Amino acid sequence: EEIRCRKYLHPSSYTKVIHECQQRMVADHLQFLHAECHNIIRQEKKNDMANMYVLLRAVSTGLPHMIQELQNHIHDEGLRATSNLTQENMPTLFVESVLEVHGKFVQLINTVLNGDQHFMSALDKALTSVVNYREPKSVCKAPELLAKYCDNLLKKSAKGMTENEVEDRLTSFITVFKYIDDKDVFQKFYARMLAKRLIHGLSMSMDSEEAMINKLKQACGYEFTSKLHRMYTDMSVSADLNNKFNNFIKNQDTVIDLGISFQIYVLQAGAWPLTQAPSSTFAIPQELEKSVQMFELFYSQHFSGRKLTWLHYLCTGEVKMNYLGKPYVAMVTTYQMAVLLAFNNSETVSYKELQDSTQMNEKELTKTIKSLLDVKMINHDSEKEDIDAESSFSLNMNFSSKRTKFKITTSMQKDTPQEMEQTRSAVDEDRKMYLQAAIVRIMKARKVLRHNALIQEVISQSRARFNPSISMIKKCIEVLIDKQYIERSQASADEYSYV
Amino acid sequence: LLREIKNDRGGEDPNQKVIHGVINSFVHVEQYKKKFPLKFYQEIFESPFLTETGEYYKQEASNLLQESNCSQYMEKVLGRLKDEEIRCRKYLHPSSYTKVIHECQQRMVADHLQFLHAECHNIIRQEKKNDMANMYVLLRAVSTGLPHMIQELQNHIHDEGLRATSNLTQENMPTLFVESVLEVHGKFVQLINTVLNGDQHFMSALDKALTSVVNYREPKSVCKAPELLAKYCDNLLKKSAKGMTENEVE
Amino acid sequence: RFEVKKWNAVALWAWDIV
Repeated sequence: EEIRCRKYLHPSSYTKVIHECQQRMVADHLQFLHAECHNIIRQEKKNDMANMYVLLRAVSTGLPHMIQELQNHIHDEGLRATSNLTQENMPTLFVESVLEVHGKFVQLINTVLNGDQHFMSALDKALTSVVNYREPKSVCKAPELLAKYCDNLLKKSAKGMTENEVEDRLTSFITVFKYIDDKDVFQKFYARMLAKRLIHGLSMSMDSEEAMINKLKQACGYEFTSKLHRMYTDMSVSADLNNKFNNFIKNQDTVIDLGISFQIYVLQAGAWPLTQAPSSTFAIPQELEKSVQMFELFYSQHFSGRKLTWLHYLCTGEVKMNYLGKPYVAMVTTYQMAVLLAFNNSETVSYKELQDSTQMNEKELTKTIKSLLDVKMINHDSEKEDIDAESSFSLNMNFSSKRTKFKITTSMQKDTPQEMEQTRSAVDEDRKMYLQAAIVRIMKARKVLRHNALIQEVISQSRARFNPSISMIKKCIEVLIDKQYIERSQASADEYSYV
Repeated sequence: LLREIKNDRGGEDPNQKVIHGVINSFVHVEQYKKKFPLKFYQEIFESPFLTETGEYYKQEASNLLQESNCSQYMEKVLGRLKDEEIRCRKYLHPSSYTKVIHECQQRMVADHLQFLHAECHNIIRQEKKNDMANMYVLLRAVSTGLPHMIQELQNHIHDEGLRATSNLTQENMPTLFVESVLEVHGKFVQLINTVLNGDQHFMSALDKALTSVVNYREPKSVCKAPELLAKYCDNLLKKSAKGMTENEVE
Repeated sequence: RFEVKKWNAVALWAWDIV
């Protein structure tokens, strides 16, 4: 008919004849095509899908059911392809499955559907619902998996991976992550993992970390990655600061003589997700007092207005032992070197001696005692190997290991589920704060609101960081009934008012 | 009758119908008098009630004050105000709802305004996000009140903003200055909207506390702030080696 | 006898109280 109209009629009526033919050939038979649409999508016949897409572009209202069928099929395919996975490669396999589904339904949406943008939005919405598949009465398992995938990729692993391979796989990760709708939890998980990798030196290359921070920056703006960028920059300028400190101690009039190789890794405490969890006081050992005092002097005379907090929660130092014929050197946590300098006074010690020498609390002391006891670097002389009120134990002369640099530090990664739920609780607390703020700013703007209108407005405004489910908004509203400005109206139960 | 009220304030509960029946029996007796139908109620169960509940809450506040700190005090007091509102509608006439609560406030938060305002500075400095909310409510319905917290928080944001400007590094002072103010403004517009709420007395207490920060010059000097915002505004527009796109600039 | 070397200490800085 296109040939016929172009060979007889005037050119100005090409559109009207073709549209009218489609207004009777396809639009009148819309019900039959829409009935077979779901079956055609489910079998995924590419030629029939293309022909159906053309014939429903012809009809004014035939397209949206095709869109809905494609979205439902893609959501079903993704949810079947990602739910059942092994528990040892779940972080890699989840992103791999979501990326595979996305690649298949970008190819099959760009080669037989002309890359129609409504269908791409349907794909985006379907995989958005796929990735955040919350188990009923359970928290979402997406952002933990994505953060663990990035920590697995970026850390210096013994599997061996090409740097450019890491680059393109992280680009694919960004394509997966662009729809996760829980970016706050992912942000803080990745902040903690980035902190651990940066501090412990487990990053494979700082350039890869910079690339990852940049990719998240184009993914979610600059305020999403401001803290991460500050972390990376304050880890990168650590070398310059340490060289400046060495130039300072060179320029001192008297001989400084620290005696210890010193690199300090100062971190911006206003942006690093580290915490001063060991609030119990710790005592710096004797020979390290000169180093701490000299670094404070450097940081106060060459630089101004900032107070250090020697957190000691994750410090390391290489103690050399020279009683068994100088056998080995052990890199330990600073509490472990504290108890080792306690051992330096005499072979046998006591519990109260350990508190009057190191001032630490009982939990960290128990942890270090267990760490040294499992290594058997220091044997325990009492009957029971647990925490003891006296804790009378001497040096272990039976230590006959083989590695010249064996450590009593195995907390390189850890990340216990207690820590994961603690970070989840902290993110939920910040979500409560932000959600209360959004609720009350909307209310103060309106001063009278229906309940559902307030829910919709809050979900719309707080969309910039996540999509809070109605449970959180109801919890925040019930909190704001007690605290501060909101009250149930007397006219109805869904007429919240500003007080 | 007042002993039944005091028994209710002690923790137990008398007959809800009988107590309200006889208090509402001081109205409904003078119902037919045209001028001042509540005149009998205003002189037999208003002055003997407000004086008694004023006396009862004059010493109950002193019991709680001397038995707990300021943090627990505002939990009990705001608990009592919520509780006394229920015990006012359960028994009394609806025309005396405001007077009992106002009498409860004026002897539980207005008699101890000297104590509360001495703890106003310590709560904001530690940035407690809970007691600072409870202090706002107890200092909301009382006129002598909140303008001390207005000046206290204005003396705290400016104190936090000052530490975001002084001792700031010259290496990247354009970006680091504007971010630090935005970090201070960003945190303290959410905290003033959640622990406190949107209150033009308090929102202006941020601006007055921040205009003394984005204009803070050391004595006898040119104000460094306008060029610090000018240099920063140039770096975003000027072609930088970082190569940030238009999306991260706009 | 115990002696230490290579202290890879970590510290946090924050704006001073004043």
